[PDB]
Amino acid sequence: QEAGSMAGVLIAGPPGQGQAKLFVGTPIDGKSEYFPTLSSRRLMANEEDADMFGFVYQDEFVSSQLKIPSDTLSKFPAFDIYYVYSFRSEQFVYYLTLQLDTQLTSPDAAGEHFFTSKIVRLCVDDPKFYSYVEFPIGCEQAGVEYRLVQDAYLSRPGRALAHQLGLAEDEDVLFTVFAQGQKNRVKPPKESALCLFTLRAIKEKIKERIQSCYRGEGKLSLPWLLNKELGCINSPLQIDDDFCGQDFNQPLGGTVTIEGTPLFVDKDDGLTAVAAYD
Amino acid sequence: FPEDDEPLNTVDYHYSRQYPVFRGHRLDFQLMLKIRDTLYIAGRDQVYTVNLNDIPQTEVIPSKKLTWRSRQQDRENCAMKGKHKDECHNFIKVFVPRNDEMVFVCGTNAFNPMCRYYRLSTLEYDGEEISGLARCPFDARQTNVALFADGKLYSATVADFLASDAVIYRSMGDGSALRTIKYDSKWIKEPHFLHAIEYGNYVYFFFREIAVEHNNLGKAVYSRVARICKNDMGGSQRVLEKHWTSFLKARLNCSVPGDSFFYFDVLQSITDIIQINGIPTVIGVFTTQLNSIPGSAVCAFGMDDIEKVFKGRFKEQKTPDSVWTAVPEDKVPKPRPGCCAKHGLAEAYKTSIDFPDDTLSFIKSHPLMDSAVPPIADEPWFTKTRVRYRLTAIEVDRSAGPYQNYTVIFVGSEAGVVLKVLAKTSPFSLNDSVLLEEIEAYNPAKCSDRKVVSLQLDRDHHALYVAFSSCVVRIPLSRCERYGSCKKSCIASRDPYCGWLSQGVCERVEQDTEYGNTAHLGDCH
Amino acid sequence: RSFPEDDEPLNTVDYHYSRQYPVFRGHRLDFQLMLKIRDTLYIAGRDQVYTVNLNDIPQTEVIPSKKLTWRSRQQDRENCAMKGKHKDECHNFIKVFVPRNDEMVFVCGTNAFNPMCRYYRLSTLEYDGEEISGLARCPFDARQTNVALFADGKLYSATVADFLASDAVIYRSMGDGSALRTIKYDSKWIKEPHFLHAIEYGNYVYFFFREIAVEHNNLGKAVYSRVARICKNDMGGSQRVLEKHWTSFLKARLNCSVPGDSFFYFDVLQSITDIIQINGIPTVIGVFTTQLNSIPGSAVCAFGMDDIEKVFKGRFKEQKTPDSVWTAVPEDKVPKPRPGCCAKHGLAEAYKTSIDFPDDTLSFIKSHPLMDSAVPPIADEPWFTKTRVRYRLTAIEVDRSAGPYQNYTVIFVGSEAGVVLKVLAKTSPFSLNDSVLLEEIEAYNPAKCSDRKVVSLQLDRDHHALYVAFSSCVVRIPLSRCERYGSCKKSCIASRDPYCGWLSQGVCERVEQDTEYGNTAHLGDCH
Ligand SMILES: *[C@@H]1O[C@H](CO)[C@@H](O[C@@H]2O[C@H](CO)[C@@H](O)[C@H](O)[C@H]2NC(C)=O)[C@H](O)[C@H]1NC(C)=O
Ligand SMILES: *[C@@H]1O[C@H](CO)[C@@H](O[C@@H]2O[C@H](CO)[C@@H](O)[C@H](O)[C@H]2NC(C)=O)[C@H](O)[C@H]1NC(C)=O
Ligand SMILES: *[C@@H]1O[C@H](CO)[C@@H](O[C@@H]2O[C@H](CO)[C@@H](O)[C@H](O)[C@H]2NC(C)=O)[C@H](O)[C@H]1NC(C)=O
Ligand SMILES: *[C@@H]1O[C@H](CO)[C@@H](O[C@@H]2O[C@H](CO)[C@@H](O)[C@H](O)[C@H]2NC(C)=O)[C@H](O)[C@H]1NC(C)=O
Repeated sequence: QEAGSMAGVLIAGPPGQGQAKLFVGTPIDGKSEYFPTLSSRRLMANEEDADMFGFVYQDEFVSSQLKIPSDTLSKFPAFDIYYVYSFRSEQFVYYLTLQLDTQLTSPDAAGEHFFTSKIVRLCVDDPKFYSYVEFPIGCEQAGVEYRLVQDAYLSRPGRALAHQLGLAEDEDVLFTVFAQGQKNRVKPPKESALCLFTLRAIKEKIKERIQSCYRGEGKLSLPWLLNKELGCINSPLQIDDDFCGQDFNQPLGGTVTIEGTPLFVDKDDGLTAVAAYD
Repeated sequence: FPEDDEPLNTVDYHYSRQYPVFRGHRLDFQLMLKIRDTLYIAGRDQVYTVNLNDIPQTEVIPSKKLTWRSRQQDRENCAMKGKHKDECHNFIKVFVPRNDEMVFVCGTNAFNPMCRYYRLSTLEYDGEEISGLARCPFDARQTNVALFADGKLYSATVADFLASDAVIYRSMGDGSALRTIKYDSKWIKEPHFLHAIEYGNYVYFFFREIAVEHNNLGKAVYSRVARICKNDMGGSQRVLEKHWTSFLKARLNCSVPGDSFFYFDVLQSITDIIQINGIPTVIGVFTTQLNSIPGSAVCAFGMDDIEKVFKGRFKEQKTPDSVWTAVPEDKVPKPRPGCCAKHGLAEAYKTSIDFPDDTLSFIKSHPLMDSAVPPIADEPWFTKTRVRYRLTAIEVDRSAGPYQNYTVIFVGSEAGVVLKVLAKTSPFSLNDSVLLEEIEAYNPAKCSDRKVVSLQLDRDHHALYVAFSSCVVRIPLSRCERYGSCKKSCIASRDPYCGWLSQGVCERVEQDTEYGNTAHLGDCH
Repeated sequence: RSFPEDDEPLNTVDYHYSRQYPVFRGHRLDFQLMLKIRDTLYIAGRDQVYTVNLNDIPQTEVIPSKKLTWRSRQQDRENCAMKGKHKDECHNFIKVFVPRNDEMVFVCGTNAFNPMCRYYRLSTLEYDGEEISGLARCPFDARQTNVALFADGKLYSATVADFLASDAVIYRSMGDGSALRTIKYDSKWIKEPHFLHAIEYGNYVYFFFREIAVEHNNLGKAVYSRVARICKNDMGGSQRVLEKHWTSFLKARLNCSVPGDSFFYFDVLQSITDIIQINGIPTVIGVFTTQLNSIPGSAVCAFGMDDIEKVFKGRFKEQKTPDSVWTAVPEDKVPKPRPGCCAKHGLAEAYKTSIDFPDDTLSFIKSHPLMDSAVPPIADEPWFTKTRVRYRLTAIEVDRSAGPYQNYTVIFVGSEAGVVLKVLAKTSPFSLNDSVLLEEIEAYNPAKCSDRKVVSLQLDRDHHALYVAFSSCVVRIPLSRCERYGSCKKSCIASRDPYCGWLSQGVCERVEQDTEYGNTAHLGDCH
C-alpha cells in the first residue's frame, strides 16, 4: 500500500518495432510466490495484448526475474527491498535499494530491524539476470554516519565539477541524500547529508569486485539471495568494463561499502529530495 | 548393545585375485543395470556391455560398447568455468530403459547435462538431443535418482552449475513440468538422493538430508522417506502453482534399543521392493555421522509400515523456539493432504488443482509427518562397529538356499571388503543373523581409493558383480572348494549355497544351515 | 578438521612382561579405594583397611605393615540377610577414609547396608572414642560411588541416604552450624546421579558427577556430565523458602566435544583429578566416555577453574513451556542479589547470613538451579581419545612435572580390560603436535587375582611407581621400563619417554634426551 517503494525506467528497443523493455523493482511483503521482487518485463504497442508485462526471458529454471527465496523470509519474517531511485547509465540500469539487514538484525522481529542501503546493477542485455551485482553505499563526515539513502539524481556535472574530478565530458555523476544511521527507516532521524558518488568510481569498484571473483578469492556474499555460502570460483576469463555475467559467480555480493564525498550536512531541518543540472 | 560378528571364513588377497575384473585412460565407474542375461556398465565417456553367459578368462572383455563424449566447445566452456581437465569429461549418470528396445541415457557432458535416447540392439545415438537440466547432475561425484512410471519421467537431482537447487522434477510426458519449491529449506535442505520406487498410487523416494528436528544441536543428517502422487497435476493459481501438492516425507528409525536408544541416520544405499516372508520390504544400509565414531547397521522396513506413517499425524513447529510437535487431529484440513485426487479420502476431486487452498497451503508448511517409520523387528539385522571402515553397497537374494526360503544379503565396504550375511528375518528362522564370509574384494593390481559403489545380483550365473571406482570385479557366490574334502569346515560354514554330498566333497546345490552342529564331524589337521 | 583415530602405542607390555611385578591381595579382597599420606598407602577393601609402607621396596609381593580390623556385628548381619541381600554383600565394606587433622581420620563403613561412621587415630589405627551415625555420609551399597571431604571443620558428603537406594543427596553436618541438605526426590536438582569427585575452591565447594539430563529429553534417557557448586558459609534459607536447604546450589554442564560439522560429545564421566597446576592455570582433567547403549568411545577432556567459575556468573537456564525447548533466562529477570553468590562476599556483602536472602532470590535458585552455559575444555578438543577399541577408560592420574626439566605433563589412565595407558599430554600451544600415547600396559594378573575392571589409581612420584587397583587385587607398577631397551640407542630416544634418558655410558637410564621430536636422525637399527 505504500508508494515510493517502487521504481524503474522504460527502455524502448530498436525503433520501428513495438517492443520496449521495462525493468521494475518493488517490495512484496513476503508474497514471494505471487510477485517477484525484481523483473524485466516486456512492452508492446497494442495495449490490450496479454503479453504485456511478460518477462523478456522465461523458462522453467531461470527467468529475467528475481524471486526472494522462501528460505530467507523464514529466517526473518518481514524482510523486503524498497526501491528508491533507478537510472540508465552507459549500457546498464542501476537501482538504489534499501533492504532489511540480514546481519544486524536478529531473526526476532521485535522491531529493532536495521537496514542497509545498496546500489544494484544489471545489464539491459541480460535476459537470464546473470549480470546482477549489489554493493552497499553511504558516507561519513566528522565521524557522523549517514547510511540511510533517501533520494538520488543522475546528472551530467557540466564542465566545472568534471575537470574537478578528472571525468570526461560524457561521464555522469550521481548526487545522493543519506539519513543518519541504519535505524527505523519509516521515520528516520533529521540529520541528513548530500553526498556525491562518481559513476566512474562505481563502475570501477564493480570491475574490481568481479575481477576479484573471477580470480577465485573470497566468495559471493548475498546472505538473502543465495543462502548457501558458495565460494568465488576461479576462472581464466578477462573481464571488460561491459561484462554482463555468466552462469557462475552471480548474483555477486558487495564486500566494502562504496564511500561517497560529502558536500553538505544539515543537523536541524531534514533533507528529503534532490535533483541537479549544469 | 551388540558386538561385531566373527566371519566364519575369511577370503584374503591370495585366495581372491583368482577372480576376473573389468576395465577396457581409466574407467571411472558410475552405475550398473542388469537386463535379461546382460549387464550394462556406465562410466566416463563409455558405456560397456558384458554378456553374462560368457565365462570370463583373466579379464572381463566387453562385447558391445556405447560411446558419448562431451562436445569440444563444451570441453572449453568447462575450462573457462574453472573446472579441471580430468573433470571435463562426459560421465554417464542416468541409464533407465523406457521400453524393451530403447534406453534413456544422460551424461554430465562436462558440467553441461544433456539427455538422449539409445537403442538396446545397437547402442546407436538415434534422434535428437534433449536438455538434461533438472534431470542429470552437473558433477559426477553427486548422487541422483531417475525412474519411469506411467508415461512420465520422475527425476531427482541438482539443476544449476553452482549446485544450490536440489529438485524433484517430473517431465517427459503428456503433462506439464512439476517441481519442488526452490530453496524452501522446510521441503528439502541440502539433500543427497539415493533411490526411488513406484508402489500403489505413489512414487516413494529415499534420500538423506540435514535434519531440522535436531537443529538444537549440531548439523545432523537424518534419513528420510518421501512420497508423491502419480496423478498430481500441481496446485491452483494461489497455492502451489506448477508445484507438487502431494509431497509428504517421513523419517526412518534405525534403532538399537536400551536405556539410550542408539540411532543410525546416514542412509548409504537401499534396494527395490523385495518379498521377504510374504510382505513387501525394502532393505537399506545405514552409517553414523561423519564427525562421529565409525559405525554401521542394516535396517529393513515394509511398504505397509511406510504407508501407515503417512496417514498418521503431521508434524508442526508451533513457535520458532519450540519442539516439533504433532498437528491436532481436528486441524488436519479436508481433504486428507497427500491423498491422491480420485482416490480414497479425496475421490470427490477430478484433479489435484481442485484441492482447497487450506489443504494446499497446509502441505506447503507441514510437509513432514510426525511419526518415524519402524524397522521390522525393532533392532537392525546386522551391525559392524568395531572396525575402521564404513558400510556401503547393498544387494539381496530373496530366494537363497536349496529351498529358496533364506534371505542372504551382500554388502559392500569402503576398504574394499564385502560381507555375505544370512539374515534372520522372521522369528522362526535362527537365533540371530550370522556373518557367513568376509571377502576382501579389492584387487590392488588391477584397480588403483577403493570404494565399492554399488552391486548387482546375477542370480542366473551364481555370481555378484562388485563395483569399484575404476574397476569392476566378478565374484562367485560360493567358494565351496576352499573346504572341499574337509566336511568339518564345510557344513560348519552354514553357507546355503554350499553343502555336502554323498560323493564326499563340499560342492553346491545334504546340509545343515540352521543350527550348524559339529556333531559326528572329525577334525582336519 | 575431522575425527581423530586411535593413537598407536609407542611401546606395549603384555601380561608376561608385567607378571614380573609385585601384587597385593590377602577370603576375597574387595577393594574400594586408596589414599597416600607421606610414604604410606592406606587401602580399603572388604571388612579391612590395609596399610603399606612405600619405602619398603617389595621383593615378590607387597606385604602389609599394619592393618585395621572392623567387621559387621552379628545383628547387623542378620538384619542385612533379613532385608534380603546376599551374604556376600552383608559385610563392612569401607567407603570413607578422610583425615580431619594430623592424628585422626574419619572412617565410615557400609556395615551390611547399615552405614556407620567412626573415628580412629592415624598413627595406630586404634578405635579411640565412640560411634557416629553414618546416614547420608556412607552409601548402603559398595557398588555405588560416594564423595566425602572435610572443609573448614564441616563435613561435605555426597551419596544415597536410604536402603531402598532412591534418595541421592548432598549433605553437610557435624559442624558449628547444623544440617543442610538438597531436596529429596526432586527431579530437578539431581536425578539418579553417580557422584565422582569434589574439590574446595575459593568461597565455594565444587562437585563433579554424572546424572540423567533434562535438556536431552526429546530423544532418549541420557546422562550428561555436571559440575555443581555450594557456598562454604551457606547457612540455609529463611523459614519459607529453603529452610535447612542449600541456597547456593548451582550446577552446569561439561562440554567434552570433537569439533566439526556435526559435533560429537563425550557426556559420560568416568573419573576426574584434583586441582593440578598445568602450565600456569589451575586445571582439572576428566575421563569421559559415551553412553552405555552406544558404540564404545572414550575421551579425556580438561577444563580450567577460570572456565568453570565463569559459567556460574553467566546466564541461568529455564524451560518456558513443558513442550518447549530449554532457554536462556533474561538478564533483567535475575533477582537481586545474584543467586548463588555467597553471603558477605562480592554481591551479597550487605547480607550477613544466607538466611537473609530475599524470597525473590531464594525461590529463583530453587527452580533454576542449572546454568545455561556449558563449560568448554581447553584447546576446545579433547586431549586424547580412544574409539576403535572394545574397552572403556576408567581411572585417571597425572604427573604435573615429568622429564629432566619437569616441564612436561604425563597422564595415566585405566581401562576395563585391565589395561593402563601412559600419555604425554599436550597442554599448551608451544609443546608437541598432538598428545602422544606413550606406553600401554596390561597390569592385571590373571593367575594372582580373579570383570577384571580397574577401579582407581594413585601416583607415587617419589618411588617412580604407580600403584594400580582392581577389585580383587592391587598391583604395584613401576612407571618407566628403560631397561627394556638396554643399549639400543634408537629405542631409548624415539620412545620419547621423559623419564628415560640416554647417558654417555651407552645405556637407557632414568634421570641426555629428546622427548620433543624424537629424530631418529643419525641412528641405526638394533638387530
Ligand atoms: C523407534 O523404534 C523403537 C523400537 O520399537 C521404539 O521403541 C519402543 O516404542 C514403544 C512405543 O510405545 C514403547 O512402548 C517401547 O517400550 C519402546 N521400546 C523399548 C525397548 O522400550 C521407538 O519409540 C521408536 N522411535 C521413534 C522416534 O519412532
Ligand atoms: C526352509 O526350508 C527348509 C526345507 O524345507 C526347512 O527345513 C526343513 O523343515 C521341514 C519341515 O519344517 C523338516 O521336515 C526338515 O527336516 C527340515 N530340513 C532341514 C534340512 O532343516 C526350514 O525350516 C525352512 N525355514 C523356514 C524359516 O521356513
Ligand atoms: C563446545 O566447545 C566447542 C569448542 O569451542 C564450541 O565450538 C565453538 O562454539 C562457539 C560458540 O558456541 C563458536 O563461535 C565457535 O566457532 C565454535 N568453535 C569451533 C571450532 O567450531 C561449542 O559451541 C561448545 N558447545 C557447547 C554446547 O558448549
Ligand atoms: C622444556 O624444557 C626443555 C629443556 O629445558 C626445553 O628444551 C630445550 O630448550 C633449549 C632452549 O631453547 C634448547 O636449546 C634445547 O635444544 C631443548 N632441548 C630439548 C631436549 O627440548 C623445552 O623448550 C621446554 N619446553 C617449553 C614448552 O618451555
